[PDB]
Amino acid sequence: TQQLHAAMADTFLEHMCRLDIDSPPITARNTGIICTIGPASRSVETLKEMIKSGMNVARLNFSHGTHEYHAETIKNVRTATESFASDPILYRPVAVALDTKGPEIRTGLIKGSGTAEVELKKGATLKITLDNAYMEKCDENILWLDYKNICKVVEVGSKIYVDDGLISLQVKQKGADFLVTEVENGGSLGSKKGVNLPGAAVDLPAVSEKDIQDLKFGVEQDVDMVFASFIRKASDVHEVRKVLGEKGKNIKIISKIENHEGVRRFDEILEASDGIMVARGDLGIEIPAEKVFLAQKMMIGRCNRAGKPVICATQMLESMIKKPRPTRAEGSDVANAVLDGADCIMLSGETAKGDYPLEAVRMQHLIAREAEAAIYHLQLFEELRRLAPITSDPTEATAVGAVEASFKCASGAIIVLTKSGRSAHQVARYRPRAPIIAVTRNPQTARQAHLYRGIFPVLCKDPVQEAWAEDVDLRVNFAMNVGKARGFFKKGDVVIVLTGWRPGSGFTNTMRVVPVP
Amino acid sequence: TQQLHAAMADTFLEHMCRLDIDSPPITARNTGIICTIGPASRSVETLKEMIKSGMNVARLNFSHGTHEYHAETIKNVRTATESFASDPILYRPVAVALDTKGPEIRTGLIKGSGTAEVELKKGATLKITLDNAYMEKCDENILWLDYKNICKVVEVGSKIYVDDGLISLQVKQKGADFLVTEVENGGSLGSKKGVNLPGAAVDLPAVSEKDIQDLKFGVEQDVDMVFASFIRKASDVHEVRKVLGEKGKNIKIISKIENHEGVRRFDEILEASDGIMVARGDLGIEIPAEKVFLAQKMMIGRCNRAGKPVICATQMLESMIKKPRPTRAEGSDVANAVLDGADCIMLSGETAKGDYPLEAVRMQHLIAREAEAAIYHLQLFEELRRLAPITSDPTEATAVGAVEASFKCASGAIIVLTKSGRSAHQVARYRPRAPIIAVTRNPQTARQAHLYRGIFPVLCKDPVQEAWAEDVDLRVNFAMNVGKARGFFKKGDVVIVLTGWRPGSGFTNTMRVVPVP
Amino acid sequence: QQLHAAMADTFLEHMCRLDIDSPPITARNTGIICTIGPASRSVETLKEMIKSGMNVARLNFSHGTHEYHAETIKNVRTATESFASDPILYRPVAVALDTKGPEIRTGLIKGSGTAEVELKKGATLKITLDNAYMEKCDENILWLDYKNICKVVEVGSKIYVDDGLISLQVKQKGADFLVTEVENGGSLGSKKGVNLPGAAVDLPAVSEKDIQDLKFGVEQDVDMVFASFIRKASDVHEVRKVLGEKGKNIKIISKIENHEGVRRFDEILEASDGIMVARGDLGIEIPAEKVFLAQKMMIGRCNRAGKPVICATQMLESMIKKPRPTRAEGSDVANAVLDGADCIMLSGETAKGDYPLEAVRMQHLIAREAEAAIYHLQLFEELRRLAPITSDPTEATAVGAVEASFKCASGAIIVLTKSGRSAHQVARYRPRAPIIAVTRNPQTARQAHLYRGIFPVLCKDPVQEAWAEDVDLRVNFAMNVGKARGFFKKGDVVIVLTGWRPGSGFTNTMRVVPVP
Ligand SMILES: O=P(O)(O)OC[C@H]1O[C@](O)(COP(=O)(O)O)[C@@H](O)[C@@H]1O
Ligand SMILES: [K+]
Ligand SMILES: [K+]
Ligand SMILES: [K+]
Ligand SMILES: [Mg+2]
Ligand SMILES: [Mg+2]
Ligand SMILES: [Mg+2]
Repeated sequence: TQQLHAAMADTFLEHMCRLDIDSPPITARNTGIICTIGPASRSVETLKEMIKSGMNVARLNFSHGTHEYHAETIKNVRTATESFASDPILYRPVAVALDTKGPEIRTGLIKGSGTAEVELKKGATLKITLDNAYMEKCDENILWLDYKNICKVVEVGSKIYVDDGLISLQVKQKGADFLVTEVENGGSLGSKKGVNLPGAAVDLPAVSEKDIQDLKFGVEQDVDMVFASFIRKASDVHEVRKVLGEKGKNIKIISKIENHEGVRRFDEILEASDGIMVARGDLGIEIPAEKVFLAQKMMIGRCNRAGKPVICATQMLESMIKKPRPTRAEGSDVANAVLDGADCIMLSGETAKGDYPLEAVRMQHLIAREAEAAIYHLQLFEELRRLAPITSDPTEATAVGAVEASFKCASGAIIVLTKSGRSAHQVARYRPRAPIIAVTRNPQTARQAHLYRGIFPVLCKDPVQEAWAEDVDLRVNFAMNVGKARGFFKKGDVVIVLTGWRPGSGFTNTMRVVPVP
Repeated sequence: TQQLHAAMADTFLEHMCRLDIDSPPITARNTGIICTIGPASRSVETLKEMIKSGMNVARLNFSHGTHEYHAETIKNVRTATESFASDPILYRPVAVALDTKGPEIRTGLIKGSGTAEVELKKGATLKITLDNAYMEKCDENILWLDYKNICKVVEVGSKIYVDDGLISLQVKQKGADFLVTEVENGGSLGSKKGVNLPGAAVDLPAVSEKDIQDLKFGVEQDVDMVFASFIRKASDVHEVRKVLGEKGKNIKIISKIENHEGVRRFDEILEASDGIMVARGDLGIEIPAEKVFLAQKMMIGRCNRAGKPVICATQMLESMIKKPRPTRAEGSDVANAVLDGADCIMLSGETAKGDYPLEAVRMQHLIAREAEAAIYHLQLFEELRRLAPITSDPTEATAVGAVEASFKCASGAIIVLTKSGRSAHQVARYRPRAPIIAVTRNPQTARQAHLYRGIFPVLCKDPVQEAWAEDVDLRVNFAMNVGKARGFFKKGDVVIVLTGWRPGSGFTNTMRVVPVP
Repeated sequence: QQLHAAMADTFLEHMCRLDIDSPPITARNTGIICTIGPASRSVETLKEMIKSGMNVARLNFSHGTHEYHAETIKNVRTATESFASDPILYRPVAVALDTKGPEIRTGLIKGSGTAEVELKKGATLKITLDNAYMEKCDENILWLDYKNICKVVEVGSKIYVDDGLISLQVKQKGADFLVTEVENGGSLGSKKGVNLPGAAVDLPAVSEKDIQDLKFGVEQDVDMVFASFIRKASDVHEVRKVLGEKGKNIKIISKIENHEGVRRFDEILEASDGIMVARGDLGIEIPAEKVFLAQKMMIGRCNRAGKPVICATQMLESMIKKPRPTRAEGSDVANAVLDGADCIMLSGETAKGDYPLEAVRMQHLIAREAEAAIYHLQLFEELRRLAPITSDPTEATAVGAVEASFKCASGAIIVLTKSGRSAHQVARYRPRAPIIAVTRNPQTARQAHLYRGIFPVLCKDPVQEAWAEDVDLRVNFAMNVGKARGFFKKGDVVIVLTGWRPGSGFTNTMRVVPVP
């Protein structure tokens, strides 16, 4: 079970050789799953099913849709989520996340001559305009764009990419408010398609006027986190902080790395941010596709060092938009992202618009769980302690002790009482085998807990009933019942418990090794 | 260059964190590239371009096509390959590989049409027959199959999969020579589509009468290797050995692992075989898709221990059958396969029938080269020596010494004179950074060299000098010119040279550290 | 404490980073065992020896009467309890009984016990068992304890006397005599120990005398037993039985002094509570060049098993006559600590030498330096990695604490323990920080000295009814000890191990706590 044979080896290579397909994993799955919501998944009925299939976070893409639209999506997410609230043992919190539009460039709409896509051929000419007369009249000869200053920041010989890095154009003649291009590799062109300009100093702000309105709207709507698009530098993260302000100060900022500058200035940005997203969609166009995996693994590694959450994002199961089963490359991708050490994995189109949203969620669930069993915990934990800077913070030291104690007795779980979430985050960064049941009365820290690997948030709805000693015992026992119910352990099993010496954040300092009643 | 900063770190995690997208790789690419040939790549003109793009091995799929068809494909491969033979410094050998049909189950034809198709809907009924009356009369109601004993080895409630696991059927009623099934997830059904029956003891032989004819044909046609389908056990590998016989005794057998039994009995099989293919297509249907990555990494690891070649096979760039650029998951897949430690990577539909065969080959080239730079050579080599069993074979000991010496002086290459190929294979298993230029007069060992990572085969066409001392020097200098031409090193650089004390296989025992003239 | 040295990624880089100008911490973890005799028997010097660092007092029952030893114990306890008025500064001191064992000794030379005879290379020497000569030994005739010597010794066999310094070759076997040629000679004294390597000596591991002494040890309330010449687990079991239920808490340390003992070491370690690497006899019984191998093997296996190991004999011989040790001797002590010994021992150096206090102080000083020089990351890492997964909560709590101690660089690990086991379990994982073991049981306080890094601390206060405040009282007592002995200051961070209720076996609670 869980490949305990594999994780005993003295070398990576021997660990690899000892991997076993007939060794099933544990029922707990630690890597969080972020699902983009859209047409295919917006209904309360399928949201309920998606929660059941494994969805932990719901992503709202503000590159599309109105504030009215998104408001209703949130409504439904919360309806479906709270539909399970009657049984607080089985209730899974579900976070809400706002992805910004950012400084993205998009095309206009095509004619609507018979079929509203247009074939672009290799060698053909294509004139790009900014003339608003053509913004809903695009075709094989004329194409309109969002970006006003495109002519100022693009040379002759520059490359332009129109959709998901599939269409490529070379600029032959710069104009005042137009361009003439040759189609390099073509294909069919749809409407409102994202445009990339690698190796060009685009002057669009990381936080537009629209982006501000949306962020302010996010604060209003009580979102849990923000996925900030096209973060180039720490200054950009600071703008987002300010816009959220004091009302939205507890909202986590996850900076999306989508471009070359972002990768270059990554450390700067990680420090300013609460977390990171490896946004491969734009990244794989903005830099050479072959270099993405390097950027991915670098960022995941540095995030794991820093103890901040990292998300692996785009095209993890593209195939499944149209098919009920993913490719072999796609199964590989998910598994490796978990092994790289990602806290969360994401689905966008696969769940926003595809034909098989539930299968895709379930598949991510299944692979992540397998991949987690395949992790070489001795080498990882060992390397993480060894890189952990000696400090006299008692929470920090208690966390490491617990994780260490968890391996030693092969605990069924690490139970952690936490108000702000931080006590559980601190256990998570040292990456235990066992699941971290984070008990809390704060429903926001419960939802935000999903960002960190291995935390199963658990919302105590019981009142602060008795004296703080029995209030702890109540909360511990609640977690104890959760674990028994969800199948993490049985009566008689051994379990690690983290508590404080008194109420309030910052006072966690007590580890107990306790049998399950 | 080559991420020499990354490979200096003391931990895997610090190595990861030190990965750099702005550190370009070396011009040498070590992982071999195997391309399946078909309609899109059969022409001599595109074969020439594919050789130039990076193709090292040409795969012939004997699950389709006649002996006459394949004979002509081989003809063209050899035409295109020998088209570069005029300049033996720049001539790249190109191997020919025969993939067997194996014990595969296929459907019949729909309406006498090769490509007409029928919609199968979720919930609908579908009757499966073995009655040969329907073998070219398949439709939404009746479907014919190859497999005679299907009814004997399948239960009610069993699952049946058609077309790369995309169609799924549940058996509701077993008959004598028929079955009644409910379509679980549907789609459109074409002709001669492969069928899988996971969790079923299928009794078809690993080597059919057709398979024998094809193998005998392979010997006739002078193929370099055999990819044996659906190898369940060592006994099966032995059957293939015997059929090749004494005439085909130098033909390498690569066992394809495509099923559960094959994985269970993998050690058995690796020992009997010259190499292994991780055939994910059938494997990912025959076992749960989530478990493939485990099977992949296990097999690659054990192959690297044993020093035998391993190939990562199917759907590595599926997207690129229809698109000029791959998904993010697909770039990830290739890179990780190289990092896992695969000797070769493969393309199937991507080059046999897709719209972008050349782009796909080039992409594999590019990623493999990047991934190779990202390898943590100190930990890998260190783990491989440490696992290398003390033995008094001088070739073995000389190989390790050379690799070790290569790292120590950061050699531009390891030059190896080899007749059978084995001396170069022995250097390859210890995985040097530097490329292995294998000089040989035997054009078969030159072609077969592509199976092992980091070997650049080089065919000496010059005649044998009588003074075996100058015959060595001639051959060494030839390699020296190759390396200078292909940009592996310059005059003044340092280089490792492996020679024997006399002519014949088995006498390599001499390592020299030599400056490039 | 060489925190620079213990950060390196290789042993070799760790070595290269060693620094003589980096001073150690005031805590010294390796226990010090001192043999008592003429030079150290007085209450006045015992007090000074306690102050110099003595943790255990060894009583050698190969010499002296029960009356003699009874008085030694009396004095040890007098001197020890002389500091009892201040329980913060009171250091427990254990009493240990080393058995005579199956040892062979010569007789006396003339009507004067302490006269000597020159034995010369090449000369003949007749060995008798005839009791007529037992006080009439000389250069021509020599008497022995061992009755069956003639039955278990060949012609050409080698016989050794006086710590292997005299060697004899047997030329002619007799019925109750032997004729030998002196190989390398020297002067021969009285009642000198004899060794017969490569000979199946049939003396029992537990003689009639040994039984009387063990029973006497139980009577006198000794803390541990150093059992001589243990050849096998069966021998350890005999000693267990003789101690019986009255002496069941007395720890048995098996002394490995011979070839069979090393051969059957695992067997013996399992049966025993601890081990002594008794190099004196061992280095004669096996080739002297192989001792270091036996030493390091045994220390390693003991550290794996989590049982105490003692490095014993001739660690500072030089200092019997001189105020300063040799360079080889300083090296020996340091390496024994680095090998991983829980305790180091002095026999002659303190039993009869001219400089007992200097010798104790020197062992103190070197041990402390050597402890600072330990590569804790590699050691702890290797010990966890070899620690067998188990659902015992004490075990898991111990490892967690040690791990937590490194993480916050704690000033100490405080452990409340009744039987001692909770503290022993922290010790086996070898923290940098000192383990302050609080206990009301004065025997477990004394026996705590066997394990490295445990500073035993005897709570004399009575039991509070509210077990919660009784814990807090005991924790605060340790807190004051540490402040007094200079292990930490107010504001420092400290690990605390407690139970959920009274009794042995219920330790399961680790708290990271600031010093008040
Ligand atoms: O170390 P030991 O002998 O197993 O005893 C540990 C015991 O000490 C305590 O922490 C304190 O209680 P006591 O006063 O009974 O020693 C217990 O809770 C625990 O069971
Ligand atoms: K967006
Ligand atoms: K085939
Ligand atoms: K003795
Ligand atoms: Mg984007
Ligand atoms: Mg197949
Ligand atoms: Mg002795």
